[PDB]
Amino acid sequence: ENFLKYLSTAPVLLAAWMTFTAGFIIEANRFYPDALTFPA
Amino acid sequence: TKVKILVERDATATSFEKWAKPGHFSRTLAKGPKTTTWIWNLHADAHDFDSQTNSLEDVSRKIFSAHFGQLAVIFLWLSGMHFHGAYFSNYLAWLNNPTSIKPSAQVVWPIVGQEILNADVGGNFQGVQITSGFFQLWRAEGITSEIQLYWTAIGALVMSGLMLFAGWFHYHKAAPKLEWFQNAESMLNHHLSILLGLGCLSWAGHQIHVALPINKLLDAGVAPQEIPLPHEFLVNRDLIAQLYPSFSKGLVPFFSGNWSEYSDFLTFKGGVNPVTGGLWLTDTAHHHLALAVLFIFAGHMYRTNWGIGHSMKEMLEAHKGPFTGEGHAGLYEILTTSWHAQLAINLAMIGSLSIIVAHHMYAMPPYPYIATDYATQLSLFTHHVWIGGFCIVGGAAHGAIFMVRDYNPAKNYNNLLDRVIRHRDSIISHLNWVSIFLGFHSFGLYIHNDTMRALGRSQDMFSDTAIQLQPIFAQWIQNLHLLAPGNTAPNALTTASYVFGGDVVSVGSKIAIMPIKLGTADFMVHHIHAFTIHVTALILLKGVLYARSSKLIPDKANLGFRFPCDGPGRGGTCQVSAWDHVFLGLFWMYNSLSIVLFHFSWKMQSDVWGSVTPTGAVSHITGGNFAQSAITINGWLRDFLWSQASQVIQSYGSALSAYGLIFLGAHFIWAFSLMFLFSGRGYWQELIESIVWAHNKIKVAPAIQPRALSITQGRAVGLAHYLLGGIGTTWAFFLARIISV
Amino acid sequence: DVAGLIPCNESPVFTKRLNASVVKLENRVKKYEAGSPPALALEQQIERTKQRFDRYSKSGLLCGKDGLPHLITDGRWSHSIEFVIPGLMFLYITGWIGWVGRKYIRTVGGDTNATEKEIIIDVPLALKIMSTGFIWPISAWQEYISGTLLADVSEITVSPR
Amino acid sequence: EMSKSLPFLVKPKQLDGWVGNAEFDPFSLSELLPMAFVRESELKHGRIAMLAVVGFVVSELIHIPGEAYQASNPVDAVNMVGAQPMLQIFAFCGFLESVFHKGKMTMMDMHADGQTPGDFGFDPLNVSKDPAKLAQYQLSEIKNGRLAMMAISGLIHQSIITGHGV
Amino acid sequence: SASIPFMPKPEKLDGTVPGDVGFDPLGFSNWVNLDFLREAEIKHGRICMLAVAGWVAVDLGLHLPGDVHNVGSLEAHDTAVKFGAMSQILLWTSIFEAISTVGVVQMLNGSGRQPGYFGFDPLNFSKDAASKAKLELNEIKNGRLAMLAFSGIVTQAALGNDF
Amino acid sequence: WVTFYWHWKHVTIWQGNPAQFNESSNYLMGWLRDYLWLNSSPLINGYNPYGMNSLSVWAWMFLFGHLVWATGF
Amino acid sequence: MDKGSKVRNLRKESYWFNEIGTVVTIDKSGIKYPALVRFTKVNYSGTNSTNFSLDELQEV
Ligand code: CLA
Ligand code: CLA
Ligand code: CLA
Ligand SMILES: CC1=C(C/C=C(\C)CCC[C@H](C)CCC[C@H](C)CCCC(C)C)C(=O)c2ccccc2C1=O
Ligand code: SF4
Repeated sequence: ENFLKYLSTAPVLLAAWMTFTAGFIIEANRFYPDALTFPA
Repeated sequence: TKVKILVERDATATSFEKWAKPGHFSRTLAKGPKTTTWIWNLHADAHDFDSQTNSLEDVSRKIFSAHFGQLAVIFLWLSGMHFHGAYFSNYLAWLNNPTSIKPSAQVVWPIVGQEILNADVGGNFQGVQITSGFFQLWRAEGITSEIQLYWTAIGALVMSGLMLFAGWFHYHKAAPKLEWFQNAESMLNHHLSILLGLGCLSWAGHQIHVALPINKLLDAGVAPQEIPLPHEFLVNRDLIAQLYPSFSKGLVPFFSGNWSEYSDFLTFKGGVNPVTGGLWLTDTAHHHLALAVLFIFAGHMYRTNWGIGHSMKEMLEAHKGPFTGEGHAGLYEILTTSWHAQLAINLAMIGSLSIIVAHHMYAMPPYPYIATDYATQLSLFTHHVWIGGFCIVGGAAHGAIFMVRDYNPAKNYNNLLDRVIRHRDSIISHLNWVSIFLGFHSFGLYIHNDTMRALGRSQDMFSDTAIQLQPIFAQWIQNLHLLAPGNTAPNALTTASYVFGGDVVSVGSKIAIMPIKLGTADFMVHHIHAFTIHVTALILLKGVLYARSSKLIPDKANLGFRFPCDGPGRGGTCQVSAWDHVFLGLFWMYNSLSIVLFHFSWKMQSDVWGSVTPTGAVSHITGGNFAQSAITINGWLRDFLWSQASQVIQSYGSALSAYGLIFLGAHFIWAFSLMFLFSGRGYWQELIESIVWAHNKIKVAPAIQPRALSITQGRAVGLAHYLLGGIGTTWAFFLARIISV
Repeated sequence: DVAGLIPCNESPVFTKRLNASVVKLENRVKKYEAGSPPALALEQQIERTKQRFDRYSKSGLLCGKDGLPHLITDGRWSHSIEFVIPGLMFLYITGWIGWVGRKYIRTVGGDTNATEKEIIIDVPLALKIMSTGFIWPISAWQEYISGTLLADVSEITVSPR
Repeated sequence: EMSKSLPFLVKPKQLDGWVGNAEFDPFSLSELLPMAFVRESELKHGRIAMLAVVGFVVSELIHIPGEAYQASNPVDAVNMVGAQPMLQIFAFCGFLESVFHKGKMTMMDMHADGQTPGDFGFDPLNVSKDPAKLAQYQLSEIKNGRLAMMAISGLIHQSIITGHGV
Repeated sequence: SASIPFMPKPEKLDGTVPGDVGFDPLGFSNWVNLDFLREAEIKHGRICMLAVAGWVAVDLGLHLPGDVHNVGSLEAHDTAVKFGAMSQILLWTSIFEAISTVGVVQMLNGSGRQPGYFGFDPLNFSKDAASKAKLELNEIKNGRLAMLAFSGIVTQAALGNDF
Repeated sequence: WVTFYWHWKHVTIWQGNPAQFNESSNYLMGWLRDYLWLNSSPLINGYNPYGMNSLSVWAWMFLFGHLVWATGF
Repeated sequence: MDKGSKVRNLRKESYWFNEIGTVVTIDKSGIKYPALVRFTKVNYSGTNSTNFSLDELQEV
């Protein structure tokens, strides 16, 4: 319980969520790079 | 047995319950957040153990285990460095051809086009060129293979794990009692005789048995593949006797006293190795052996359990003269009852030592092929200079903290501290006068030269072809050091460093090290250095002495170490605390070290670093424009900043583009810091009030009320961003100016 | 067309930029043996550059006198692909975020430990709320027309109002 | 009192009154989310997997004139140009999801009063005759749905690696 | 003290762990959970028993139909990582190990799970009559034997082909 | 900002290569290099060790303004 | 008005102006500001209560 509650603290969750967002953004740019504009 | 081991078993229970109660350590923060200020406080008082418990034993146990944690972090950092050398570096190719191959141990994933940062360093390898001199260090150790680097990283990881376990064990399982910590004599004996004595002895053994033969074979041109493994140099003595035909005699000369027989690999030639451009490995081996002997001897000075030894308490009490009342009576209690005093001394010494290291390493390149790596030399010098300045200012800050918190007048009656506090006014007034005198004269020399050069009166300036200010004393010292070999150091074949005088040591057509001539520009810049150092000392010493009281605030001590002010009364009372004195001293230290780094960079580029021809002609990087252009402010602005900033501004589209981006980012952060530095808290509080009204109008309102940063936090953030911006700007400038080569 | 811009499909400067990039990459790779990891990386970079330029040519962007694509953001539907479409996406995503956040604020706010639930997030409730953001526009409009979006004038203010 | 599917974990609770009570929840995601919504999602994923697996098998068997012929479905769907058909089907699926959920769109809105998971009426075949037969068929539906999810994942990925999924 | 008669009577030992004989010179158990140690020992033993069986099986026998299996045990790891079978076995063992990690945490918390309890008895060789304790002593002992034997086999085959 | 924009655009137009601004004004490094670093060369060279010219006064005032700006801090 | 009753603040200078606070105590022994009120939010000084006169409170 205590460990999960600690994982629920603001800094830990912010770090985890920002890492997740950076990860999926990086992957999206990896599979569809140089995306200046939308495909037709 | 007065010195004995005392511990408490199971001092603290291990559980995660506390991890879910942030701010548990402090009594005020344990009540939960009412406003956002709480958040900041939780990160500001995290390591302020003294303010969390009134017992010294608990603070001591926290400090010990936090030091264990720091050691674990450092070992993890070393493990990472070594692993990136083994798996992601061109260390082998650099080994084969050190001159041409550029060191690099970092690789970037190609994700957004950042793969351009993968430079064409060489050796069929692409990566970010490193400037940490790790390749030269590893070569000096005779690594010669990536398996050894891999195992070095594994050992570092295991050591980091051991440090973490030791911290946990010595807090939660076996926490030493306070009496255990208060053993200065035993601690000094153990840290001198073993940590520094046997450390030197073991490293000397390594050099004698591993680094020496391997590096000698490498200098002879043996390819790393054909060099036998280091363990092969420990089993068959003859295999080493070929290189140094003194092992054949073995250890019998050592015990018989005929140490002269070891002069083959224990030399005192000094100078620099012409092939690699670094110090002779035999010289370093003899050096470390002598240091090991001295440290082991010095580790027996203090009395621990057997009558013989020195009692530092009596030693201090004994030194008292007519001018100083009670002499050093009460300093032992101060240094064994307050961690802030010890931290102040240790930080000041570590910072000064780091600066000494920076000065000595460039003058006498200790590792092979580090002298001609201009990028490494500059990076190491500037890094260690910055570390030294930060440590010095931290020592000042913690001295002030000790004065505010751990200073007790009852135990400090008419001793040195009392008397210093009692003529602090005279000390500060005279330091102020000398600071003003130095500033006026030194900087007005530059202003005068600039004015005369602008008016066309070049014959009236303070230049070599004009009114001359020759550093005669420094030149005399250089001459004496030049003449030392054979006369005052008869057993030393060559001068300690070629800076003072002698030949031009060049490796692979690059000037590794050459004599540095001192002219009027050197005189002026040295006096500028002295001025800045004196002003920084003024600020920090004033903060320390007036930390408890002043003619403005007779009761400053009750206000604490760091507080914003004491109101707008008595005129104004802004930045009256010692913490604010540290805040200003950090700015002045940054300024002084910036001047030091500019002096070093320009002088080395214009007078030492360069190229040589087969005949012997010297061509420096900037053509020796330091003598006639370093004597005016406009000269520094034009020939140093504007001229040498071409690399950063033009680095776009190349592997150094990251340096240009960081140049701009550092400028941005430096300018951003001014927002906190100039503005005050009231404006931002009112703006936040308006923004909070806007949020509330939509039924969005955080339970944790937003608050503008406290005054002290505003200053701290401004200073932190100012320092980051300045340091990053110079970092990018130097690295791009010295990597386009 | 638009402001004297010629489509990048028939832009000589655009092709010159493509050629310059490719040729400089080729000059860089000429100092590595064929098949070496650096050579493969540089060849992949060349291929990625060619694909990027081809995609820009085929997309329909407008080039300038400098050969670089220019964006038209006056609402022109033929150029919505440049700004309007992504913008909407942003306003959706952020909208979602904002809405979700507001909901959490108004969900844990009715508790004695409301502050304690902001430093420590109630991850189950937090994810419950976060999964509901895909209908943020509808819920926002319903609250607006229902009077539950904005607070009444009876709220905190300052001496002069 | 002890787990069944994984006989080395404590039996998770809040899993009794449910058709697929095989007692499999190591990471305890059920404890992290409302059971009704997540089981309804299980039903939806299973039904979509069933439809997708049938649709992939049929396509690789027979086709529609002029809609592309004799190709792997992951490739044919790519071969659609202009997104003309896919947006139509997307809007149709949204229409039906809205009709079925009756406007209780999200999880919090969903399960307002009863909203039994995955019912949506639509049972013309004579059922609800008794809890026994109805629960038997529901358990069959869950098992077949999970099997369909795995089958469709496998078929689509095996088509990706190979040319034809089979 | 059992076996070693001059050692300091292993602490927090015996009364459990059918395989124990009282041999704890360093005595890690005193300062660490015994359940965790038992789980580690049992898992190492099982994995290594399978490893010995595989190494002897690869010894010029039972090779799979694929041509890549003409390769020997020493080169098997490299050929498998290149072939990618190794990555897949990693995937499946990782899945099993995570599901078992939940159980290890529960056991430590006090869930009452026995160290190696994975309820895996398809042919229920165990019976109340057979005596689970008697069945386990052999399990633990042959597991330790396999641990040591495989370490030796790999080392002395890296020296020279054992057979 | 306004004066920098006006001056750089007019300088590029006067030089006869307005393309330089159109190219380098889209990123900040362009402002730092092609406008400040590039156009200050005739200024900081008002007086050098080789000699001085009519602009020496302006270079002196340049350094003076820098000094006063710093003193404000 | 009474103990435990919610009152809207009307003091213009107050940090909790136009806010709801719960009455803690009322002094019937004369006094100019007898009604002690407590608010959820803490002001800039960290306090969350103040004395008001009954004229400076809207009852509910
Ligand atoms: C041996 C080294 C050492 C040790 C053990 C301490 C220990 C302590 N110091 Mg001292 N100090 C040191 C060095 C040290 N300091 C140095 C070198 C300086 C000079 C700057 C100071 C200046 C100083 C002051 C002025 C004060 C302390 C205070 C304290 C106490 C609280 C510290 C705390 O809560 O951390 C909290 C830590 C943080 C909030 C982290 C902030 C770290 C900086 C700001 C950011 C680092 C940026 C990073 C390096 C790069 C960023 C890159 C970017 C791109 C993201 C504690 C007793 C405070 C006190 O009251 O003690 C009684 C106090 O007022 N110290
Ligand atoms: C470049 C701007 C600048 C300048 C010139 C100064 C100048 C000075 N600072 Mg300041 N300071 C600055 C920026 C500057 N600071 C910034 C940015 C900070 C923020 C961190 C500080 C923070 C700071 C602190 C905290 C302290 C100083 C101190 C000092 C003094 C050092 C002693 C000295 O040199 O006296 C000599 C004066 C000069 C060299 C100024 C130039 C004068 C020239 C040479 C001659 C001028 C011509 C002449 C007067 C002609 C007269 C006629 C004319 C009027 C017509 C001096 C007054 C220290 C101090 O006052 O104690 C000693 C001190 O403690 N400063
Ligand atoms: C979910 C929380 C939330 C919401 C709904 C809003 C909504 C708004 N803000 Mg506020 N704001 C927030 C958080 C939030 N803000 C935070 C955390 C900060 C501190 C950085 C600010 C600082 C701020 C300022 C300074 C200003 C606004 C303004 C505005 C308005 C215009 C939009 C805007 O400028 O956004 C700007 C948003 C930011 C600058 C930072 C947002 C950072 C993240 C994305 C938001 C927090 C998300 C959080 C993780 C929620 C998690 C939920 C989860 C636990 C379930 C709008 C009313 C402006 C205004 O008054 O307009 C009239 C304005 O001037 N906001
Ligand atoms: C800008 C400013 C503020 C307002 C600044 C605030 C409230 C800081 C806002 C911080 C935000 C909310 C955190 C996120 C910031 C970055 C996006 C990343 C995090 C940076 C570090 C905190 C890690 C003051 O309160 C202030 C007080 C006294 C003197 C000067 C100033 C001052 O200059
Ligand atoms: S301006 Fe700020 S620091 Fe100065 S007296 Fe006023 S409150 Fe204190």
